[PDB]
Amino acid sequence: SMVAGSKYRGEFEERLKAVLDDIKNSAGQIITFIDELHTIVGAGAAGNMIKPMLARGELRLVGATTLDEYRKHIEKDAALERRFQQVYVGEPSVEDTIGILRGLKDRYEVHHGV
Amino acid sequence: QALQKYSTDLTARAREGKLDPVIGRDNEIRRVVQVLSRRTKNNPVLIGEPGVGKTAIVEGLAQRIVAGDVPESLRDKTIVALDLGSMVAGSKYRGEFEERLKAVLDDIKNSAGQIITFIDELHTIVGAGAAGNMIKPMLARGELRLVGATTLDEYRKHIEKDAALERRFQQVYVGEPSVEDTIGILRGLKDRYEVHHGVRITDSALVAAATLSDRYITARFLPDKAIDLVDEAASRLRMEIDKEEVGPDDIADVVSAWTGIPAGRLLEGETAKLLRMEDELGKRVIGQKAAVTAVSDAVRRSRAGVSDPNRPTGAFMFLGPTGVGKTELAKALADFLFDDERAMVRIDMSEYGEKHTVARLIGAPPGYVGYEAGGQLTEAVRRRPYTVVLFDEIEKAHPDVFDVLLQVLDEGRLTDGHGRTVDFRNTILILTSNLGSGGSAEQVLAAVRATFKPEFINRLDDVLIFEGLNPEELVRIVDIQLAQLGKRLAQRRLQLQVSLPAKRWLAQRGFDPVYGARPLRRLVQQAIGDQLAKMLLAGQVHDGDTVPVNVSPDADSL
Amino acid sequence: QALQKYSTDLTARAREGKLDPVIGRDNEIRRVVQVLSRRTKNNPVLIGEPGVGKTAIVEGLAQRIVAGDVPESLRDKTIVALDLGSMVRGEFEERLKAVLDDIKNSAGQIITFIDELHTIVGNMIKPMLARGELRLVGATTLDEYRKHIEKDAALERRFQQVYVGEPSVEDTIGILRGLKDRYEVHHGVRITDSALVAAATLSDRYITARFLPDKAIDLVDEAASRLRMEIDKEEVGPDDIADVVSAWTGIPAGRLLEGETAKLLRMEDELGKRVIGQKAAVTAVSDAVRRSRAGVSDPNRPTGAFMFLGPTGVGKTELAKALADFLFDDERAMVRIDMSEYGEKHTVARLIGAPPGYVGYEAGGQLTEAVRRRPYTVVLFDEIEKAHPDVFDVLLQVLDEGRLTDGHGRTVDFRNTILILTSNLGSGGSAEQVLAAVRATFKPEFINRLDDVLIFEGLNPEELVRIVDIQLAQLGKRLAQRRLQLQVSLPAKRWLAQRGFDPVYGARPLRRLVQQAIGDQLAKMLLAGQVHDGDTVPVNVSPDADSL
Amino acid sequence: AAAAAAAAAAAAAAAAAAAAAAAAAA
Ligand SMILES: Nc1ncnc2c1ncn2[C@@H]1O[C@H](COP(=O)(O)OP(=O)(O)OP(O)(O)=S)[C@@H](O)[C@H]1O
Ligand SMILES: Nc1ncnc2c1ncn2[C@@H]1O[C@H](COP(=O)(O)OP(=O)(O)OP(O)(O)=S)[C@@H](O)[C@H]1O
Ligand SMILES: Nc1ncnc2c1ncn2[C@@H]1O[C@H](COP(=O)(O)OP(=O)(O)O)[C@@H](O)[C@H]1O
Ligand SMILES: Nc1ncnc2c1ncn2[C@@H]1O[C@H](COP(=O)(O)OP(=O)(O)O)[C@@H](O)[C@H]1O
Repeated sequence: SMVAGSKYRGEFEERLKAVLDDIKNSAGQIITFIDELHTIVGAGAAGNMIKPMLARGELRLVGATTLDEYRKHIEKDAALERRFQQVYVGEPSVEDTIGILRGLKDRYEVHHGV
Repeated sequence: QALQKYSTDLTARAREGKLDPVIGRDNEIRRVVQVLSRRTKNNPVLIGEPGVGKTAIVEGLAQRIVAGDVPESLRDKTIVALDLGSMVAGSKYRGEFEERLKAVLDDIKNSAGQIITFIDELHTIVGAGAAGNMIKPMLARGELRLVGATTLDEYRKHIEKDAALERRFQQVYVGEPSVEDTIGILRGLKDRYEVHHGVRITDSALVAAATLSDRYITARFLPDKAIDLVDEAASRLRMEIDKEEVGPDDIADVVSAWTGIPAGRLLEGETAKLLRMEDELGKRVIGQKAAVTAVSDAVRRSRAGVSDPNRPTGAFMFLGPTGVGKTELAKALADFLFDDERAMVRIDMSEYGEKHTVARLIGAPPGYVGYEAGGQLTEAVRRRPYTVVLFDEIEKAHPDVFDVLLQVLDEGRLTDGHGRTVDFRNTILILTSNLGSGGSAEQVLAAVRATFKPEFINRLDDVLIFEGLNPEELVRIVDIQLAQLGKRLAQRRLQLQVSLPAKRWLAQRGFDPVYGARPLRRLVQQAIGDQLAKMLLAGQVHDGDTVPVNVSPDADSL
Repeated sequence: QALQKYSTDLTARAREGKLDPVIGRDNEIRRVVQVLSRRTKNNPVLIGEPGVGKTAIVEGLAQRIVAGDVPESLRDKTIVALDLGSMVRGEFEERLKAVLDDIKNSAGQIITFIDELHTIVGNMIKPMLARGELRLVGATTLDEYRKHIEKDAALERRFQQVYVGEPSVEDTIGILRGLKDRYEVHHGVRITDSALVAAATLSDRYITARFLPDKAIDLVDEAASRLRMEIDKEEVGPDDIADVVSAWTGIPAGRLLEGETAKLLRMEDELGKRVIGQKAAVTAVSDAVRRSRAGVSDPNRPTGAFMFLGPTGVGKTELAKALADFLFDDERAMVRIDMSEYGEKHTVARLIGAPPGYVGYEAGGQLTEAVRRRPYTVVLFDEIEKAHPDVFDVLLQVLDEGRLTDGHGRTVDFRNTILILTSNLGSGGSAEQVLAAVRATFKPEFINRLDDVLIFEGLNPEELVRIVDIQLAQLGKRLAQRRLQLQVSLPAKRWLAQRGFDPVYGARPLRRLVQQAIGDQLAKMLLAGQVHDGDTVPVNVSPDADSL
Repeated sequence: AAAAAAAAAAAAAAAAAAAAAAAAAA
């Protein structure tokens, strides 16, 4: 949504600066969730004015990618990679799948009357 | 007033008791001053590898200027960093950014020496104009100072495309510190993290963190990789009060949740697991005493922290005749180290029969067809550095695979065409083989020595030789196969009642002593599963009602 | 005139005085000027090792021009140094076209200089280069000259290959004392006279990746670099050379000089630090290997052809590793081949190679392709007595000439190796019937060409303790992670001697035996409990085993 | 007043090939 009609010399960066201002003037509250953050690499033609906001502990930024899309973009960008953690989520078992499937049953009985 | 808005002040922020204590690393502040206190080509740049500290040099320069402990032509100067992300923002009427940055440079011309420009990440001035050639004559007039800080490779990938820029530059290398300097930096930082998180830190837990995090993860450098364990331990101890201080237990428990190496402490549930392990491993591999004991001891040594951390934990090979359990045993140790039969890397080198197949386990050279993809053996261990790795039929691999497999051993790390190194410091390399099958131990080891490289055996652990099989051993294998065939029939709730003369009749038949245990598996389903499978789809074997087996001269009726 | 802000110039700078001393090398200049004045081919390339001073050759040519010694048909040329970093697509050829157009806008003496042009050579230059309005002086490297210029060529028939070579020691001394009056400026000391030749002589031996003209610049300029600390003694010295070269290669400063008597008289009891036992054998080897270093025999024979046989499990190959790491300074420089398969006619050809077209060719010879690289190796020959009598003709000219032919056709030189021919027969006869069996097994002519047939023996029951002491020394170094110590007890240390001999193998169970009982029992201890850091770990004997 | 007008590009990446070098088996 940020890149939509921003076809002038400085419109994307001032939109991003307005967003970062409305994050910064709050105290410690807003937790940004950016899904598929391999998109944050390019998007300029800019897109580099996030490093001082990240490397002060001011932005909170929970975000999830896949496995290979990480090393195709972010491992290519070894300066950005330091200001992150890695929480490796692995596959569950078959018994834990059975334990999950007893929880999602009510929604599928609501949507289809079976 | 041309820069009052587009660049906030930096020294006044340090004057208001804010930035980090910077005790340590005194030398290159004096070296950057010695570069800076010249008449022309002052203009330095701080260049190293990412993470070894280049914020701390400028922060320490600010602290020494605020403290007034500087030489003569450095007193009461104001360093100012300009942001190229708010200056470019509102500029669309065909000329605005040009004359805007021109007026900023004109206001930089006003003060002499007192203004010092520190442009963070100075490869934004090469581009991001529509730039560069408007500040370029202004650099070599002694007006602006232009201190900066870049990555090592980004300076020679983007910045050094024009030679006429390096006349206005001078490189300053910054190296990674030591372990003792890391101890000093951690004692210097040991006041900011106890006020922010109101808990106290034992000096034992301060000294254990940087000591213990050096065998483990090597992709981040060490002014700060020891800070992260301590801060996460403080956060976890704050969580646990929602034992009131941190300890060396907590560093080991956090780093064994991190990158996920289960070389943690001695939790008391697995003590009886590791002690009583020969029988727990003997729940699926029955037989082979002296091999199970050796593998069990090689697992047990690395858990106690005795062997040298410059090798894999267990890197060994076992072979012998056919159908003995050499492929069965590797599936059995990962079935309790992981409780997952599929978390191991099982590759088969019976396909690498040419010189150019090495690239499928190391990854392609950069930018040919498949540098997007990456390797197969390399990229699966780098994410989770604990998996056990098989190698099935090491015979038929071309002996150029062994040249790549060599530096895996005896160093720990393996290079690749991506440009990286992956360190196999606590995996388990299990090599299988079927050489010879024609001697007891002389001829088969003679054939092994005639097949490998001469020092490739000494780098290995105990090369094991398997037994044959025995008629006494063969009863419990029939017990295992009957239990498996019973548990396969548990969905449709059938079961069997096997008589002891039939259970030994399965042991009398099928004793060809060259084919191993594999003919008995076929013989059971030639006896039982065919007759039952014919009856089951013909009615009359309705579910729940079990069937017994009875002896009849060469078949067995049901 | 518009490119000089984007390019450089070493003709107007050649009248400043920024140019180096041009001491030595006054024939390659004549070769380059002879190449440069021709009708075709007038674009020389200087081919040689990197880091020698081809740039200094072109600076000396410009320094010869600015005073004038070349003939009048090449009077008052202008030479331009090219910025080879100024383009690294979108710039690798884009600014290059404007540079070549400004060269086209000369019709004159704007003779170029491109350094390391094998990374810049594709065919855009050739119609402009073969038209004749520019002279392309270049400098390359030898190995990439067989890679880049011969497949991507398109004009390789328009170069001359001027070979610049390595300097001698004395020419390096002359250049280095020519470049001695420059370093009163960046550094300030009183330059020691003999330190120049001392630094060059000590840099001659062990530095390999760097080359002799600037290998003596990685010296003294560095020797006064760390002497900046003493003004935070105004003469440099040989120790000022020694603490740089010793603390860079990680080698202790014992053999700072004298590689012909020091560590030739050290061939002594330091063998006993590695080889326990066999006193007279060490004495005989220490005598025999220094007869070759006097230069009395012929120059083309192996340095020592001495061979010995006796029991197994003694030190018979532990002596072999003990002289590779000392005399050749390399831990892994031994070659242990086994002649336990060579009973047939189709087995000898494995140790020399196959012809070009047959089965074992890429692997080469079993012997020769491990001697072609690293020809500073000790070579063993295990179990010679079962070999078919078609090895000894191959093995004979090894110890009769210093040459042998491989599967390819190349030549190997054996004049600086050591042959050792071991066996295991004997060991029950004292001296007489064993040498009789040697004379009966081999030809009598085969023993005249060999050196001493020195004889090993068993081991003393008390001296066998110190081997177990060294094994326990290697034991305790690994468990420094728990920072433990192990107090061994001499009754158990006697007990391991009887159960670690087994007179069919010698003394080889010990690498397994010191692991098994001790390490496994203490591993169960450390993982269970009842032992912590700082523990002395007392060991004793409980009636049959060794309890803790 | 000035617009940016982003542009396209074309990327090349070729492929190696191996020869098999038979052996006369004697
Ligand atoms: N001598 C030191 N004493 C204390 N902290 C230090 C020291 N050196 C570095 N640091 C810390 O290291 C960090 C500064 O390193 P960085 O400048 O971030 O490295 P970097 O490669 O420049 O990454 P960027 O570009 O700044 S995001 C801060 O967290 C400092 O507290
Ligand atoms: N000690 C044993 N306990 C239980 N089952 C065994 C034992 N030994 C062999 N088997 C059975 O025999 C089969 C042998 O499988 P593998 O280990 O793949 O054969 P192998 O011994 O590796 O022979 P090759 O040469 O590698 S195909 C397994 O499927 C087991 O069920
Ligand atoms: N005749 C010489 N006079 C002065 N310096 C020389 C001479 N020959 C070599 N050098 C030294 O070698 C350097 C030049 O070597 P160069 O030709 O650039 O080698 P490369 O091209 O491989 O880098 C100079 O710094 C200089 O000190
Ligand atoms: N003097 C000695 N010094 C060190 N180790 C010795 C000595 N004598 C016997 N050994 C032991 O014997 C082993 C060497 O045996 P080796 O010489 O290889 O036997 P072989 O005669 O079969 O080659 C070593 O592992 C070492 O522990």
